[PDB]
Amino acid sequence: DRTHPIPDLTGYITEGQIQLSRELHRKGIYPPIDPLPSLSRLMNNGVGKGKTREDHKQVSDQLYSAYANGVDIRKLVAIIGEDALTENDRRYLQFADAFERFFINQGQQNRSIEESLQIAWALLSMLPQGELKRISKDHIGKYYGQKLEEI
Amino acid sequence: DRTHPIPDLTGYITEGQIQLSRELHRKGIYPPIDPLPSLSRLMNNGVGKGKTREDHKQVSDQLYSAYANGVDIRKLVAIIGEDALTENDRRYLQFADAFERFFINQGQQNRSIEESLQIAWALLSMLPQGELKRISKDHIGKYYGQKLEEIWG
Amino acid sequence: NEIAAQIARQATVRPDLSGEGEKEEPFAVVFAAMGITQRELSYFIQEFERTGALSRSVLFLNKADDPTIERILTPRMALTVAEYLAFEHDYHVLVILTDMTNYCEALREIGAAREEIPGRRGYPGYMYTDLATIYERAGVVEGKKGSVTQIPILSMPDDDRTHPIPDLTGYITEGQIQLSRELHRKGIYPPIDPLPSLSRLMNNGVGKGKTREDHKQVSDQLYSAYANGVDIRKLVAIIGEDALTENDRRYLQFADAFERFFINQGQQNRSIEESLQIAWALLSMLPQGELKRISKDHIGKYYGQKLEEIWGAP
Amino acid sequence: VSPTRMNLLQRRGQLRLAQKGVDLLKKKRDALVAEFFGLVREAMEARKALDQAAKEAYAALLLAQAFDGPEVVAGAALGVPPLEGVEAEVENVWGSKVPRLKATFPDGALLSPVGTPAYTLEASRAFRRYAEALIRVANTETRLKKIGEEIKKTTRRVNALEQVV
Amino acid sequence: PGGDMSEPVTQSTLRIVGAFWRLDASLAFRRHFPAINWNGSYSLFTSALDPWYRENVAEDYPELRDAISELLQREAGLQEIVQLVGPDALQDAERLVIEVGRIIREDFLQQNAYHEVDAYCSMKKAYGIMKMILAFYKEAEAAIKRGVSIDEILQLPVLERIGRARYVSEEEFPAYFEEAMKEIQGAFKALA
Amino acid sequence: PGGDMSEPVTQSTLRIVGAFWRLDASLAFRRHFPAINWNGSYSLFTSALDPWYRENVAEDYPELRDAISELLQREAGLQEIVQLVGPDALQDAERLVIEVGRIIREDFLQQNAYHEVDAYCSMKKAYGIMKMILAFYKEAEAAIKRGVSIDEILQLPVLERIGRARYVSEEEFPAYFEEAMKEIQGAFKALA
Amino acid sequence: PGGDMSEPVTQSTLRIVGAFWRLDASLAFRRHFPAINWNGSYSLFTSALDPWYRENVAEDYPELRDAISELLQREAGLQEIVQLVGPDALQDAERLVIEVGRIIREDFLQQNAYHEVDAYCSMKKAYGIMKMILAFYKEAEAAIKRGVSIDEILQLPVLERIGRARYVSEEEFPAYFEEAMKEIQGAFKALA
Amino acid sequence: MAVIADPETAQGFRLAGLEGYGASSAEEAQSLLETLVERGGYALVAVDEALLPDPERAVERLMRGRDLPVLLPIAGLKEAFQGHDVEGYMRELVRKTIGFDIKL
Repeated sequence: DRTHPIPDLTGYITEGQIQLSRELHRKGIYPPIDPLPSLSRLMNNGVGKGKTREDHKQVSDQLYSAYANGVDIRKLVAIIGEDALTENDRRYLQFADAFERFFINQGQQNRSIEESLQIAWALLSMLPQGELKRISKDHIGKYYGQKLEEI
Repeated sequence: DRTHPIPDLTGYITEGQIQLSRELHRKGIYPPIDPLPSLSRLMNNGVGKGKTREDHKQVSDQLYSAYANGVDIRKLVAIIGEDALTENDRRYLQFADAFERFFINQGQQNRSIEESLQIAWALLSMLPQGELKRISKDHIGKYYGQKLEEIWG
Repeated sequence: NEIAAQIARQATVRPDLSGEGEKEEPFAVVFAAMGITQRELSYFIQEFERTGALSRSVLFLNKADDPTIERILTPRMALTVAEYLAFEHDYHVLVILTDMTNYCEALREIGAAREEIPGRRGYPGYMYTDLATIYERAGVVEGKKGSVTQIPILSMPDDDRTHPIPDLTGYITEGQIQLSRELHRKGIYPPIDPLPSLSRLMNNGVGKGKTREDHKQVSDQLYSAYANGVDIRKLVAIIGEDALTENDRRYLQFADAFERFFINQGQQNRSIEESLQIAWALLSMLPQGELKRISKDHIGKYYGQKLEEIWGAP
Repeated sequence: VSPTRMNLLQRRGQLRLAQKGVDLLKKKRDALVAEFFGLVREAMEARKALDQAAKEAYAALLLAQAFDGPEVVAGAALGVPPLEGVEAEVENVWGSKVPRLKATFPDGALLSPVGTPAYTLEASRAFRRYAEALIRVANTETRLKKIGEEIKKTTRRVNALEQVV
Repeated sequence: PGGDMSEPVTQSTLRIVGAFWRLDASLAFRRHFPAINWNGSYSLFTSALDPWYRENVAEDYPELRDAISELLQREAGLQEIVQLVGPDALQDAERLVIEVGRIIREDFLQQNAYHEVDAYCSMKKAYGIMKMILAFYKEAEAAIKRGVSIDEILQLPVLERIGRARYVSEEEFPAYFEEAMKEIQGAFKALA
Repeated sequence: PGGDMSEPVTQSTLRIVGAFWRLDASLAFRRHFPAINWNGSYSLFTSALDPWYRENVAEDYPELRDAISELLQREAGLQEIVQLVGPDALQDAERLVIEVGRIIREDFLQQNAYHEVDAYCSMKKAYGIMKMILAFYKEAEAAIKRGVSIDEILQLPVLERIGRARYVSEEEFPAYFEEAMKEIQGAFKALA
Repeated sequence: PGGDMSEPVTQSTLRIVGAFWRLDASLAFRRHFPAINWNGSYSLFTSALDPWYRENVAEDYPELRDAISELLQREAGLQEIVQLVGPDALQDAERLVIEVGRIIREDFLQQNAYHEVDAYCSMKKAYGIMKMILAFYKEAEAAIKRGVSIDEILQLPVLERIGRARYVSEEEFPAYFEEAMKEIQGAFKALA
Repeated sequence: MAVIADPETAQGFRLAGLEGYGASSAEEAQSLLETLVERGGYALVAVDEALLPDPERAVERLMRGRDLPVLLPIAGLKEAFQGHDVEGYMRELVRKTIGFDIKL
């Protein structure tokens, strides 16, 4: 219960929260961090050029948008059937599964930031180049390698 | 909350209440008076033959019954398909909608009792004569059949 | 109250079924009423007087307008008499406490009058201990021929089984007998509902050396068949009887006849053999191979009886 | 809703009623599936019968266009007035209604055309039997589709209740 | 306070009185008076008064009263399915039960305190009305077993007479009851 | 505490304030900002400010705002039906209403407080965006009445111009508005 | 009281205990003992105990335990379809999974406390039974891949040997285990 | 009433009194279906399955308005002379209705 006094009062003081999910735990994903209800308030000041790679903010936004779209597709499928799905809808549906299976389910690996960005771009290339609306054109092509994961 | 101590005790002491509805207010209806929870304890001491019109009480009772029926059918519509309704349920639903849009929503204008009763009878005419079981047949013969669009055009 | 009086004047022991064949142990009933009105008082008095059950009973009656301390003391005196009789004269004593809810309210009032902070839901914090000291007295003792049996009776305040009084009573006792408002409104008496009822010591007191060797299997088969029939009765309302299979119709008819003949016994006094005969006659409505919970030995001996019992006692 | 003991009891009663309704809907869905399987089997039987009728009708027709002139069979086909009028009786399917088709018939050979050769005649009767199988196949397929629609609706209802309310 | 029946005064009174007449706010909002909740009400004097009813009202008055109560119980049971799948998903027998329950509610349980005739009702008038209702229900279910559509029964003209029987004066009632019974007999038996 | 709006401080504050800007956690958890629950919020100063709006923003501004509110209300009243039966069973009119409501929610109500341009918005810019949305809605409704498929309407390229309007700087907005209006009328003009 | 696991005592207890063995009356009703529900139960000691299992039971014991747990999980994942459309409507692989779960439940988890030898079971016997079950599962899956029918598989005689394994004495178990391990591969490969 | 298939099959339908129609591609078959529903072709309108895999695709427009017509696929003349796997079509129907394969 997120409305319990302890987490509720903790949220009013801190600068965000990382929330675990039971669904991902049932799926066997580790660590079972659910990115949709999580947030970092000071993130926008701690990343960027000179702090990290210059495409961090845009790829984070694109990952969030694509995963939310995939979750919406999942919720839609479980009611009216899969047969009505457009090619883009099923593309997002499979991207969500690939995301939960590779980006989140890292196990006990100590991934670097560059490795995480490479993986994120690898499954971003799973979508059409013109569908990555949040990312600017200059980072696309430089990092839009159209390559599957090497792991 | 009607169960708060202040309105509860006030209703226990006074002789009725006029209760406003936020659902009606959000739809632009003014005044947003919800008739079902409202009540006037001394209503029948001032209406009758020598007071106002002799059909007042029965018209009020029939209006309450029909509005309650329409409100209840709204719940069935919220649960099953709208196309599954019978013609009687559709008539009650349309009566409730027209009632809310015309009898309640009146703006800043002033209405005499005769005009309000005329509008009430025009709304009641949307239903067949057989459904008006709370009104005597004399009043039905005298007043039924007038058209809503005839009042204003 | 009607069920309480009926049990009080019908209860008896069956020594022949145990093989002893002698009524050597006497039987007595102790009846305690707490917070009853004048109408209930007169009803109980007339019920005990008209049938001669008074000659073997002791009555402790506390009216509603009597002092509440008397209401507190009544069950303790009743249990004192019961224990004295059972464990000093080898009696079998059945104790009936008419309304434990009145006792709980009197206890709450007494606690409030002494300026004590109440516990959960405004009841005293020691209510569990008090109810335990009342209920735990009953039992059988090593080396003693007597026994004490208790049948508390309580009205659930808002029909809520989570209210503290029934919640603690079921937490101390060994089951419950549930009365159904639906059965009562349908005209059935006594309105006992088998589905939510349970007896936790039944398996010890039935078997081959006592009652009859088919008791438990008949009981659980009846439970399952009644539950299935009640479930089917809800579906037949929407899908119609013609859409049902044959077995579903059999279960529906069994449930209807079970409600009409087994539960609705009226003021009849049925021995265990008669009840088992009625149960087998009702079970005979189901197909031969549908009694999956009963051994073939009992089926070959008892199956096939026709319904001719309830009409034998108008 | 106002927080009070009576409201709590009412909410618990509503929860119990919702659970009972879910169980009832599951039982109804089980009955619908049990009917749907028999519909599937009889639809397969009808499809096989229609396929056999199609084979025999086409085999009969192939001789007509070879031994008799193409103009002869064409004139025979044009001579008979067209078959018009299909009776759509209503049928009850678990509350829903489906049209039960059965075709009218001008009695066939009474309407014989100038196309007298037998191989031309045999193709006509075989095609009439073909249509007779076709209407049966259409009826069973319509009933199966209605049953499937009801099953889908019941499953959606069950999911909506037990995952929202 | 707040209409909460769990209040200590209400609970204390509930354990002492022999009759309990609970009022419902939902019926009051609908203007269905006297607005007494049938489900939440009870009486403990029903059995002791049976000989007086037999001697003074009718020989079989308790049987009719029990039949009416059983019909109300069945309607209350079926309402749980009505609120789930709608009135149209029921069979014809269940629909007839629902309609008879509605007729009982609106024509026998309802009573206008400010009407010059309906404000008072003798025992025999209520007995006649409920006898008419039960006879109509019996004929209706007999017709249902014969294949008559439920909508045909609901348009039968005797429903208006049954509904207006409540307004008949105490002196005109004995002949009105016989006329309505003959009309109910004719509407089904003669029509069949 | 816990977002409970029955808390004493909130209830005491709501009795004296003239405006109520309620925030919703559901909108915030989907990164939809500023995240005001437009169905639970209200304002009491809207009537007294109409002459100022007419004098300083536009003559017909209040009617445009009322039209936007009505469209949002209709979308809210259609969304539960969408959630119940699915979009596939809905006609073209209500599907157009849903799409227009989505456009309003994602291109007018949304505002990024960290973007260089989108952080601030003049009244005239909002008026222009609302006029563009209403013009597109009118043209799309006319096209639907002319039998044009709604799926074809959704693919129109002017929707991107409408969605990108809020990111245009204040200096460049007046010309962008005229160009967008001309494109909006031309697109359905060419479709015929 | 009432069986609710959210009661504060149970919540406080589950935060400090290392294992939770969920007894269930539903399993006991269908004559399945010791009647612990494996779906709700859990344990936090397995990782710290794995080296002891490797040193004192077998090097591959954790792998067999994980395989058995995975088989049970997959079988539980099929409970919806087997109850909706029936067992015979499944494919051969799904039916094989269901039957392997049945064999596990009836021959490994179930244990008669009143039996003379079945009342106690050492780790070695459990390991042998698990390995026999897994070998039979792999051989049956290979046979299904090679066109054999599930009905033919469910009639093999080595199933009786697997079933009677838990009634074998502790000292005579290794010979029975070796013979049954040979028979499991014999029943499939010799038939081809 | 009307069936759309190969001209030889359409000729046989004319021989049986049915309103056979000739077609060799999806476009003219859809046009014939549209003109039949527009003119009120009664009830059954069969279509060659090798011509249209699903006649319902041309009915997606009109199905909401009417329930009288019944459209089903059927093999053509030369198509029926070779084995037709109706069982696969039934398996597809079951997989669409319930969501899973049901036989093996």
